[PDB]
Amino acid sequence: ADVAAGSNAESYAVLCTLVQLTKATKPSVPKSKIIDEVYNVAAAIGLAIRGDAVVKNCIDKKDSKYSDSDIAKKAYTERTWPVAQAGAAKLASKEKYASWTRKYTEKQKLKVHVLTAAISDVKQRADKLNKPDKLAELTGALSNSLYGNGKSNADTATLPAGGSHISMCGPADGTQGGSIVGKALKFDLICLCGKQSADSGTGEKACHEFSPLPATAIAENAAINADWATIEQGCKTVAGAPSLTPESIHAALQAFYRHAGVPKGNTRNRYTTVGAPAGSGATGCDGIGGSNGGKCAAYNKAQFEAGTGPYWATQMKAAAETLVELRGQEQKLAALEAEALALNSTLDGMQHD
Amino acid sequence: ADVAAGSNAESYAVLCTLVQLTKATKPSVPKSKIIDEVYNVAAAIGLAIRGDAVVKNCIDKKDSKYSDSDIAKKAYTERTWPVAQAGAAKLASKEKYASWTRKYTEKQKLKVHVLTAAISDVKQRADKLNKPDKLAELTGALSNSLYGNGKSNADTATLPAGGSHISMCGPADGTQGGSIVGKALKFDLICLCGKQSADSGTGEKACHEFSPLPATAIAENAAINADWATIEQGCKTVAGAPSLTPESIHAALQAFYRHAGVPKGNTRNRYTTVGAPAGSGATGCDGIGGSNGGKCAAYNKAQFEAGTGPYWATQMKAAAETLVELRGQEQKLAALEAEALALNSTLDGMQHD
Amino acid sequence: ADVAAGSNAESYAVLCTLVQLTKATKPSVPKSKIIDEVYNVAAAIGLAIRGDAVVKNCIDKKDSKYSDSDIAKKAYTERTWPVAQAGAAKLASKEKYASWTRKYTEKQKLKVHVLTAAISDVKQRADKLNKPDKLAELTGALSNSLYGNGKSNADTATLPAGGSHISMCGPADGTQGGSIVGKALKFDLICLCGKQSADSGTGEKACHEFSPLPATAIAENAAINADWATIEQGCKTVAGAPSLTPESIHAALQAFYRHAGVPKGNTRNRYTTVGAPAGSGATGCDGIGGSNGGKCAAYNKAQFEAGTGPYWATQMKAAAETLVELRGQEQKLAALEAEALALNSTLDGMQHD
Ligand SMILES: *[C@@H]1O[C@H](CO)[C@@H](O[C@@H]2O[C@H](CO)[C@@H](O)[C@H](O)[C@H]2NC(C)=O)[C@H](O)[C@H]1NC(C)=O
Ligand SMILES: *[C@@H]1O[C@H](CO)[C@@H](O[C@@H]2O[C@H](CO)[C@@H](O)[C@H](O)[C@H]2NC(C)=O)[C@H](O)[C@H]1NC(C)=O
Ligand SMILES: *[C@@H]1O[C@H](CO)[C@@H](O[C@@H]2O[C@H](CO)[C@@H](O)[C@H](O)[C@H]2NC(C)=O)[C@H](O)[C@H]1NC(C)=O
Ligand SMILES: [Br-]
Ligand SMILES: [Br-]
Ligand SMILES: [Br-]
Ligand SMILES: [Br-]
Ligand SMILES: [Br-]
Ligand SMILES: [Br-]
Ligand SMILES: [Br-]
Ligand SMILES: [Br-]
Ligand SMILES: [Br-]
Ligand SMILES: [Br-]
Ligand SMILES: [Br-]
Ligand SMILES: [Br-]
Ligand SMILES: [Br-]
Ligand SMILES: [Br-]
Ligand SMILES: [Br-]
Ligand SMILES: [Br-]
Ligand SMILES: [Br-]
Ligand SMILES: [Br-]
Repeated sequence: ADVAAGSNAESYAVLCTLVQLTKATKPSVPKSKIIDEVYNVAAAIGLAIRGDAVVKNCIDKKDSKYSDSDIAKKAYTERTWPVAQAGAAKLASKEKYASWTRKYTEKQKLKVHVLTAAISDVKQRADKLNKPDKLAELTGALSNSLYGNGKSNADTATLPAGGSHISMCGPADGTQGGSIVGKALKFDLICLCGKQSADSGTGEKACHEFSPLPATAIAENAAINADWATIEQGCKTVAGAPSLTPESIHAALQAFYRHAGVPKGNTRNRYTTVGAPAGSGATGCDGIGGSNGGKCAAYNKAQFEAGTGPYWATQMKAAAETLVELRGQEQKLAALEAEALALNSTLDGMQHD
Repeated sequence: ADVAAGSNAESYAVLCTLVQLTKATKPSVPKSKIIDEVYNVAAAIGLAIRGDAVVKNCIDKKDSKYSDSDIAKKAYTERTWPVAQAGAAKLASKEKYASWTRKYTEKQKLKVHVLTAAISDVKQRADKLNKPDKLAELTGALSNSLYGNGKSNADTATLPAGGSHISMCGPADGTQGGSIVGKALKFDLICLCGKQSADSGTGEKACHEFSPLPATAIAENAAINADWATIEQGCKTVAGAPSLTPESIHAALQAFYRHAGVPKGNTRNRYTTVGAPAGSGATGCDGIGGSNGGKCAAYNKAQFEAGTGPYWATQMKAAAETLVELRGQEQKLAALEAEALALNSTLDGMQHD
Repeated sequence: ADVAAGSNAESYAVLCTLVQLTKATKPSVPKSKIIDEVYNVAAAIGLAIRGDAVVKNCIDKKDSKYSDSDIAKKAYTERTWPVAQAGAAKLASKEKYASWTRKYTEKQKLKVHVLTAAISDVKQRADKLNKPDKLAELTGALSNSLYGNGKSNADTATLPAGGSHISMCGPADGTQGGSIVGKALKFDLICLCGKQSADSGTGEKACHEFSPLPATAIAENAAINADWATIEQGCKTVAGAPSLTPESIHAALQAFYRHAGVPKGNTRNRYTTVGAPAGSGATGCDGIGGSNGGKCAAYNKAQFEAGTGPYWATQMKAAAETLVELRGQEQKLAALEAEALALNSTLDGMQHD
């Protein structure tokens, strides 16, 4: 018999909070205008003191790449050529560097270049903070959570060949886990909310009063992307619009853990499972109501207890840690700005001696 | 008929977590004693090297405001006069600046003032971190959450003219939202827990075993502040004392979203609603039990799905972001201290040459 | 009669989230290799300029503790002797300090030592960040949460002398709290899940389908550590593996507050209680089903409302604040690195003059 309409609604809301987290507005990567501006000033000062010949040549060739008549090749390498290019751009714009464009000892020039090289190191370290790019890692963790690692919606359009509804969503063994469950939120929600082959208009509303109803029977090789579209679009109705924050992610995961973790079935023998086992649950998650099966999605008990499953919980935890790191990036940039400005002030004073 | 005692208790606890967050102990604004002390030392050093005449005059006039016989007007402006005032306070206390009070070149004095001006810039930036004041923004977001933006308890003492219990708390249309719901936690809880005009001792306990019972029938122009006092005072009994943290706020919001989001009514057609629709809910949230109305409070489904309602969820999210920013302020001050101390050390060494 | 199997399962999961938080992987203490390396370079530079005699002696005695023929005792004190030791280790390894090992004025040497002393201060402040050690405070808060402050599993092996199941777990007064409840998660879970003296195979499964069943009747002086082992080992099955984060802790506490806070009993008169009061609850938490007692654990209503109980909630909040502080430590170290590197660069340039 069809499972009852609304019988999986609580489970739907719990997983839908996690889905909605993948749709939430993302943060921006912190940036430091101060570090750029200090770097450009130090570049210009460091070039200015090398003499009219290197200055003229560097400006002449500022659009060129480092790759013998050019005197700039003796003062700069491919490594430091971006410095000269930045410095040439300022000195081809300035009267502000007039003090630097006076005369200095070889030693004075040495000490000045210690400071300009140090400022260039700050800029380099500022750039390394987001190598690799943490916004792209965030996006990838969230996409992985929905579809599986490295997968997209289009890659995950069909269920595997050769399994049954039970083997895929929840075996007779109440600790083993469905073969497609705990890999991706999309497949968990297909098991939880999808049409069972004998459903007749009611079981397709186990999770929600969907319109249109899920129409493709969950079975081997089933093409499920239209039903997934309908299922995932309802998540905002039942879980709203939580913010993309580490706070939200860990709150949603602990709710999921307790919701799946309470044992189910009329003998409390269906472990780490969402949805509603019917009767004892002993048949497994067959999608059918009225006997001992049920429309449910079962996780692997041992992975769940160890914190190694579901795989999307690990991706959601990585997303959370990336959000913490992006917050941290802003403070690390502030620290780098403190070093740059201290150096920039010391260098400013040296224009005298 | 009266709705059943306790029939809204779960909804009451969920909203009461958010109420209790507005009563929680607030954080303090981070402060930097180091930056103040470095600023005062640099102020004193910067004044000391300008000569006995400017020093004497600045100390003479340290209590005056910048607004021709005073020689300090040539060495300072209204902008930098606070520097002289800070410096005069130290030099009118010290033998510690004896080294600075020796003789220096015009150039040495120039370079010293580059460093003292840089330290003054650090102090200025330290002060700008809390302009605008983030504790006041926090307080305002929390107050806005309870009463509506810019409103107080006294401003929100009466329900609007011209509406019914249904129009205010939850219309017949199960997606539209009550006209006073989703504006302020106070009015949500008045709809959820308030007396319906025909209640007889039981419906007034829908949310909680209140003593005294809510006594003012929820209807147009109703004066509800005594009932609000009773309702809000019970929140600690059912939601305890969560800490005011961004973690707590986002955890409370995701719980609310799922709690409101599960569809209600015996045909699952009452969307984004808290409390308990009676029967089908089709009558709307009339506060009455036994038929198809119910004592409930309905949010606007489309705003809820978009994350633009309830309006107090947006204020609570702003409160959370302000708490994150106040944490961040402490680290930004540490960075500013690093710049100040580096400069202060460099300046210390210059007392020699 | 035995309480029903599974009748406390929801309460078990809620408390088990907090238990699992104490078993989660801990963070590491942030460290700064940059600050160590800058400190060692400044130590070596600061020693190098003091002359061949102090250099030779310091290296000679680098393994000794500060405690008259040694010339290093005139250049260093017990306070700064670690500096000399660090500096001697470098100068006994280097040709890198060749520039420093040239000739300098007394003034030049003064100014150099201002910078080396400032770098030593950075290192000292870096070390003070984790004095006291925040990882040990974290560990202690989590252990305190489980067992009570300063207690271990072995210290808490037996229930107190002279009380009854009711007096220990939940008195007749539905606001007073059990005498052993709200002190430690371990004793809360013993009250919630332990065997009542007349249980016959079913009541021992109130919380979970334990194997082996809890076997020791909860009564005065009861030796409960074997039953605690079984009870706590099931927590991973029902609450999974939440990460040890401030986000997780505050999310788990707000869930607990609402779960305990909803009033219970058939007249809604059992306040701030977990588990399932039977009938009215008026008998108290006797562990017995079928009448008006029940297998429950009651907190003190007034402490709960004030946020001063349960005592393990305060410890969990301290754990959360320590985790926030350990995150903050990493950013504070970044700031300290900014000061060190700015100073290190300025000192580098002085090798010229
Ligand atoms: C970095 O130091 C430079 C000085 O080299 C600062 O830029 C001077 O600041 C004064 C402000 O009164 C102006 O008169 C000059 O025109 C500025 N430019 C130059 C090239 O000297 C600069 O403000 C410092 N900070 C940053 C972020 O670059
Ligand atoms: C800022 O630098 C000043 C030096 O200008 C430091 O204050 C000297 O420190 C020594 C400590 O041995 C004392 O003998 C002097 O009396 C101090 N005062 C002065 C005016 O020189 C100060 O510690 C540094 N840090 C801060 C926060 O001001
Ligand atoms: C601190 O400053 C020192 C300089 O005193 C830096 O160490 C020199 O850096 C150059 C790199 O081109 C090498 O040729 C030298 O051998 C380095 N060593 C010394 C002793 O001068 C060092 O990199 C700076 N940073 C830290 C963290 O120490
Ligand atoms: Br149905
Ligand atoms: Br986005
Ligand atoms: Br350069
Ligand atoms: Br790279
Ligand atoms: Br089974
Ligand atoms: Br799994
Ligand atoms: Br009733
Ligand atoms: Br306060
Ligand atoms: Br000044
Ligand atoms: Br301002
Ligand atoms: Br309806
Ligand atoms: Br709304
Ligand atoms: Br039973
Ligand atoms: Br560990
Ligand atoms: Br030294
Ligand atoms: Br210490
Ligand atoms: Br009672
Ligand atoms: Br307590």
